[PDB]
Amino acid sequence: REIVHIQAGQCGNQIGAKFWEVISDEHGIDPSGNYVGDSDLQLERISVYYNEASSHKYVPRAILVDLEPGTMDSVRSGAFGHLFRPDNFIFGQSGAGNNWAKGHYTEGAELVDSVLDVVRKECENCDCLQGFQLTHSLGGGTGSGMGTLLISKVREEYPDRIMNTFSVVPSPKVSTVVEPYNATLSIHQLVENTDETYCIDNEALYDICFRTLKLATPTYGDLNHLVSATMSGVTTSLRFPLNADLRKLAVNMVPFPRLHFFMPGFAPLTARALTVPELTQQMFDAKNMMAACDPRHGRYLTVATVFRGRMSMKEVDEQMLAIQSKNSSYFVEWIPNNVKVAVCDIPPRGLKMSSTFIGNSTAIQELFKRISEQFTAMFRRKAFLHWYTGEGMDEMEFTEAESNMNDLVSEYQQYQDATA
Amino acid sequence: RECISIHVGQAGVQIGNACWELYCLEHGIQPDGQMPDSFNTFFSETGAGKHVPRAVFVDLEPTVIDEVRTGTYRQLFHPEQLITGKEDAANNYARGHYTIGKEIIDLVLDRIRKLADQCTGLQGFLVFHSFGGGTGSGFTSLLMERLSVDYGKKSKLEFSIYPAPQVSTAVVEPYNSILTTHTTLEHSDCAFMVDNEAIYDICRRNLDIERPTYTNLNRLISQIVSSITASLRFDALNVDLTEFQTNLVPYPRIHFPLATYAPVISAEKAYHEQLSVAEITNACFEPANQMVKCDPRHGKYMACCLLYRGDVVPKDVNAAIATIKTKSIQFVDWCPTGFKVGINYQPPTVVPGGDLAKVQRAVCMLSNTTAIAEAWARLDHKFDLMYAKRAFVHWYVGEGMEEGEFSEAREDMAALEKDYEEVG
Amino acid sequence: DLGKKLLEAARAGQDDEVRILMANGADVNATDASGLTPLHLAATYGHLEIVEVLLKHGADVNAIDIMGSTPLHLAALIGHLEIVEVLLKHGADVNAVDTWGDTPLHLAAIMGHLEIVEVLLKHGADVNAQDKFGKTAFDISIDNGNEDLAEILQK
Ligand SMILES: Nc1nc2c(ncn2[C@@H]2O[C@H](COP(=O)(O)OP(=O)(O)OP(=O)(O)O)[C@@H](O)[C@H]2O)c(=O)[nH]1
Ligand SMILES: Nc1nc2c(ncn2[C@@H]2O[C@H](COP(=O)(O)OP(=O)(O)O)[C@@H](O)[C@H]2O)c(=O)[nH]1
Ligand SMILES: CC(C)(C)c1[nH]cnc1/C=c1\[nH]c(=O)/c(=C/c2ccccc2)[nH]c1=O
Ligand SMILES: [Mg+2]
Ligand SMILES: [Mg+2]
Repeated sequence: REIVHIQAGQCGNQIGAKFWEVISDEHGIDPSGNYVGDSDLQLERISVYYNEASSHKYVPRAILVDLEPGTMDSVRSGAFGHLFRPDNFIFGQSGAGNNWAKGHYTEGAELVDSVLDVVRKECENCDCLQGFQLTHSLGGGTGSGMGTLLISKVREEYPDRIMNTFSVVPSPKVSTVVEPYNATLSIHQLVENTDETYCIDNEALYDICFRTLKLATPTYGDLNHLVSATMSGVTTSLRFPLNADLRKLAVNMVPFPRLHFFMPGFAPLTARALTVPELTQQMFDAKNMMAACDPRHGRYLTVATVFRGRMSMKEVDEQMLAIQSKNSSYFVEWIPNNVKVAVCDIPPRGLKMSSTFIGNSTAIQELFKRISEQFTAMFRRKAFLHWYTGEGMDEMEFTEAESNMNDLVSEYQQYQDATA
Repeated sequence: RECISIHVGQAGVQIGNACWELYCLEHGIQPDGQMPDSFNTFFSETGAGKHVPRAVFVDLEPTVIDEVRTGTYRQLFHPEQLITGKEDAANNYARGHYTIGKEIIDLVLDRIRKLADQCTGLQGFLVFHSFGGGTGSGFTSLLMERLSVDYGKKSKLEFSIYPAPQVSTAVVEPYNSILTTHTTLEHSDCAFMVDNEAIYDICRRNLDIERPTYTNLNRLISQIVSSITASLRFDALNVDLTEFQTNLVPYPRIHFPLATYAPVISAEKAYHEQLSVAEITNACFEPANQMVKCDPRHGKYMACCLLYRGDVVPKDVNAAIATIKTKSIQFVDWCPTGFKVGINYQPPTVVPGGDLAKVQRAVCMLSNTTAIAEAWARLDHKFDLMYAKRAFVHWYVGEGMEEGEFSEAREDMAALEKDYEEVG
Repeated sequence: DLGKKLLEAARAGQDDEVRILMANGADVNATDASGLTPLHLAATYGHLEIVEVLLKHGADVNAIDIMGSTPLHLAALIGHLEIVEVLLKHGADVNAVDTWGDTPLHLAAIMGHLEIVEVLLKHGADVNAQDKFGKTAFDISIDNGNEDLAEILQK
């Protein structure tokens, strides 16, 4: 039933606040926690993300974490800032200065127990916890360094629960040069400790805004508008009744435990109505992917698609069948019937028709190679390593993270080349 | 001579709903158990006139059985015989069998024993479940193992939903299907498979339904189940569960009869011309009417039962059979070529909210044909494609199962396919 | 040893301490254990005024460490545009090859420092220069799908 939501660092809290804004509107929750919606379907699965409080207020099951205090002021002055449980704000007074080691071993490690005290509290109020979703970036210090520490600690305490992340991958187009360090060290943790990771690539988000949406200077608000749309569609199947929970969806999406990094896509892409053939086509188009990878460069292990709005499911079945058969060589033949479809009658805000793509594709190795090449260029010159080793890190942690990263890349390629 | 029906997982529960909905109508029982008795095999009677199904509904999550508890039949069943956990098997046989399923198995057996204790001569169980779900596969195999220990001399019959991609919600269903069949083969006496794709095509081609729902599929499935179990609920052939085994399973591992049903007519054709005994009999050897997609012309028959319902004269059945004998259905050389015949003279019933037209005559043919091995090969092939890369295996190994059980199950299946080839 | 202190002052951006250390005779071309000079370090950590001070007093603009890195390699890697310009103005070898076969153009391309890429090209960066795996900067831009870099390199 219940999902516990944790958002860490500036990016994690910024895209997290936007998520809660979007799905509150979808469910008819106002900034004061009152239900003001029309459809009873808005409340059927309201308890997945909200606790029903005393005066019938609906309160997000959300925990807000950062080492920087100014992040909590920004979220709190948001439209739904005073809807979060005030005691669920856990903030230090230092900041990590984009230093993974500070988030993971020093400042963040001094704050993690406070976060776990609040996590424990929320989990105790749950009737049947599904698991956890985390929002964070991989390129800073708090979201990446402390976020992965939080992941491991939560994994130790609740090992029989699903851990999913929405993980923002850094890009020089939206950028310091130590971000490949932070992301590599974080990916190392995500490989071992999460069940599903949605790879939200700032390189892809910038490209979409700059080249498709023709936004000359994309802002974080421009990038996060695509993120809030992606997070809404990815969680639709859990907020509006299939008989499938987080675990059932992981079992169908993850054939091998390490390869749990998803390329998300969305159609239509708009800035601040398509037909079913147009939704199906754009959903699989490389230009609609939230990870900067070309799916035609790899092969799909598993694919899930979620259509939203009133449409012909007869037509959806037909369009989804042809995009497989006509592109048959891009879906691995040793996983039969590996593309699943669901439809939700309720469309997102501002649209009558939309669709969300979730791909477990071996082409995701292009994202990991891009990070690894940047990491290696820096690491070969040993630039700024004392910044990290001054917080107690050994240099072997860097080499081990690089190595595991390249191992993950080689695993993707092996299954990309596998035959039946 | 009582029979207890057990429904496991989403598919088993929802098909159970349809079956008991049809049963009540066929016997004149209202949704509250009241009736303004041959059916005492399937319904107990309280000292107040209430007729209660001898039925258990089990699921590892509550929302499907919760609909039974609040729906039209909320007062039909024993409330304590509607049993739910909180966390389902996540399409994982290992969870249904080894970890989550064992949290509730003892409660389920104690509640079944409550029903059993009310029986003066229990014949055994009818178990309804999907192949593809984690509960339908895993918890069913666990329940069957336990039932064979605690009811050593009772018969156990299966109605099992064979998976189809058109309505499939799990890529791992081929795994669960093989795992459950391996661990159930020893414990099941006779198993009626229903291919969701076959029912799908019937609803599309015969009933004119573009996108069949689970409700459409399940009312059609309940019609075939009803024709199969009518002999137990009315007065000649297949009078007790053991007789199912005697008539349909001469070879104990080959216990998967093919069901074929006719006629299936859209409710929009209320004034259809009525088909004769000969015409509906002929329709039983048309692959379009089979519950499992396969080709009996390329198989051999080991046994064949014809169960008629309605305005059916025995001499017309005998003439229709004579045609069938002398016109390419081959029996094995070690069984009688004859066809067993049951006639239930009650007109077949249709649910008022159903998609079927009323018919004066219907027939369900049950034939043990080696041709159904084709359906095993299709599943096994899908199994082999994934297991060769060990895809999804880690989910099962992490939930109380050893990886060697995969290949142990697949080797059983290979031997089962060998059994079909040797007989054929 | 004033050489060690000059190296640390140049790394930390201690502009006053750099001037005092040099006035006492500190070796402008001192090296640490791996062959980095004060100019390498000032260029790495973005300390432009110190880069210019060192160049004014005999720093070798093209000094290499044990790995073949020049100050321009490091400035192009970290992304200090003004420093890249100052080093090129004082004779930095635009096509210096390090022990991985990388030129400044390779490192600026890899790290997405597009303005620096344009500067290095204008000063004659070799678009055909191959790293030890045979990749040019254009190969890197196509292999990693960086369209903005690929059209810069094609001008
Ligand atoms: N004919 C029919 N098939 C169904 C129904 N529900 C599911 N099926 C199929 O059953 C398979 C999925 O198994 P389920 O019965 O839903 O799963 P379960 O037994 O509840 O097990 P878990 O949910 O994994 O714990 C798929 O092949 C479905 O198409 C139904 O109501 N009628
Ligand atoms: N898409 C997106 N990226 C962000 C946002 N805020 C920060 N980032 C990105 O996150 C990374 C920096 O991590 P940050 O969250 O700011 O530092 P932290 O507070 O220590 O976790 C950079 O790659 C930034 O481009 C945001 O609102 N949206
Ligand atoms: C049938 C269908 C399309 C619903 C499906 N089949 C397997 N996977 C999915 C979709 C999802 N699979 C997931 O794993 C998923 C993850 C999720 C959900 C909520 C919150 C965080 C992550 N969200 C999804 O929509
Ligand atoms: Mg920070
Ligand atoms: Mg279920």
